[PDB]
Amino acid sequence: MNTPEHMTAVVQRYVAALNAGDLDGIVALFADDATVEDPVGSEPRSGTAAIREFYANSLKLPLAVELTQEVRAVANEAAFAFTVSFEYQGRKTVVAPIDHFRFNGAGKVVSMRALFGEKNIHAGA
Amino acid sequence: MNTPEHMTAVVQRYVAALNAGDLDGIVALFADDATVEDPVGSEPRSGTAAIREFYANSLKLPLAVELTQEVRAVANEAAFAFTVSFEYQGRKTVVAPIDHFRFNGAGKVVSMRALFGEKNIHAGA
Repeated sequence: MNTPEHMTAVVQRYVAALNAGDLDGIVALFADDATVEDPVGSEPRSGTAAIREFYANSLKLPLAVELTQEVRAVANEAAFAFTVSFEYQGRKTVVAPIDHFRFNGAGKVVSMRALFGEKNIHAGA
Repeated sequence: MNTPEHMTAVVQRYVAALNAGDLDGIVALFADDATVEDPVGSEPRSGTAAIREFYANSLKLPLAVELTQEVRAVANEAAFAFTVSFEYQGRKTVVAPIDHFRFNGAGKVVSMRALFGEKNIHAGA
């Protein structure tokens, strides 16, 4: 029923790839017809095309994600929480959204939805 | 409407209702035909019968749930992380499951699901 090592490992490899800016790879990370939602209720994308479109418009910003908690892998599920370092307009900020990925088939992510709150961000300079 | 302020507040009320171990209350909190899906295993139950039945069989354990992180109120759904204090006759253990459920701004929860795991469990003396 999906392992935490494989799942979590995927999340890890994904994070790295993310910081690497590997869109193609990141895309290959999950299904090809999967649906990503970042942040939330902000028009979810579907298909390596969309997934890439978003992930791209996202990376568009020079940020650095890093784990500061852990991952919540369960029934073909993997809901982990990570931080996002980004600074703009002489204003630094660090978010801590939660990525919720659901694997299907056996270990293929076809659905990905994040969870970011207002108090999940910490501005500063 | 929909906000993290009201949503979170609701989450808080629920937790309290949880710790207090008030099925009648917790039940009166969310819908009456809602569906509970906690922790995991792909087996959600609908109705105050299955709901209460579970929440009861759960509370059956003298534990004390309490937040120790934050709440992620997004997508008309609150997704926070809390801990659960419980001892095993001489032993001690504390879990840190994630509560994620959807509802209408006001506490109109008709669907809820948690996400736990072994790593979420922290044994000890």
